[PDB]
Amino acid sequence: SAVQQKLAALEKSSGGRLGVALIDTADNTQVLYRGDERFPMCSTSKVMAAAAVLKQSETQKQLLNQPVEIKPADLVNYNPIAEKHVNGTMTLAELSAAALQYSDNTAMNKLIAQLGGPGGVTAFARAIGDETFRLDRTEPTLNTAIPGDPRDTTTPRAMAQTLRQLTLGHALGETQRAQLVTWLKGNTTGAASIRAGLPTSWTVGDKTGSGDYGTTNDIAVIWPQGRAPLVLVTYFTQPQQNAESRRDVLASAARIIAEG
Repeated sequence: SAVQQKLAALEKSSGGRLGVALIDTADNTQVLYRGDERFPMCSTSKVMAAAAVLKQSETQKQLLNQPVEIKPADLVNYNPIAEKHVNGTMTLAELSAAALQYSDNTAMNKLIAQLGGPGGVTAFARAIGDETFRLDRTEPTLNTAIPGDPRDTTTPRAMAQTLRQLTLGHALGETQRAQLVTWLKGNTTGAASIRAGLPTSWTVGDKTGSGDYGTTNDIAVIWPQGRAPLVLVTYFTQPQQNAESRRDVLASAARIIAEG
């Protein structure tokens, strides 16, 4: 198709490996580019951890208000929100918001702990029909993004279908789904990624991810004005370990998609 030729050209110009999956919820049509190749998820995996905790709260009604200690030993490499509460507590709701909206890595590790380890996050993926997602490590080592390493990867197709189910589908209860959507819409880290390639009137909820090998990711739910919502996943990784992030590639991918 025309969009796939432009995405291929974008990829060639970038020097990296680009993975795109679009789901248009109007006709359930999909646009895929390397849609079945594995990419390192990096912080886009935080959506699955937050959703898993939301799923637990459908039975444990007060779970999101449960205070969790933040100790100095819990801090890892990037803890913008958790740093503000060292030797204090944060609720699981506050930790989920911090993980999603600020990409706080300590918050992610507390969510993983609440689920019983990375295997508990992966379990939730399997329970909602995602046989592709795998979380193997905690923060920050899950971001190593080593070429060919299957750990902590998913495919664009699988992540797009799963993000659809979590936010626009009914994999979560009604209150939980709305909470996830609210969190994603309040993301603070996405302005230069998918959002930058889309018309300013469209409302976006997204989760970015970045890692070694210049890995630059964004997954988004998009509500166009007077049009069925879209789900767009853009994964990008590069051959050099210390390569710089390329959020512009995600913005350009989104712009190419939005042209259709």
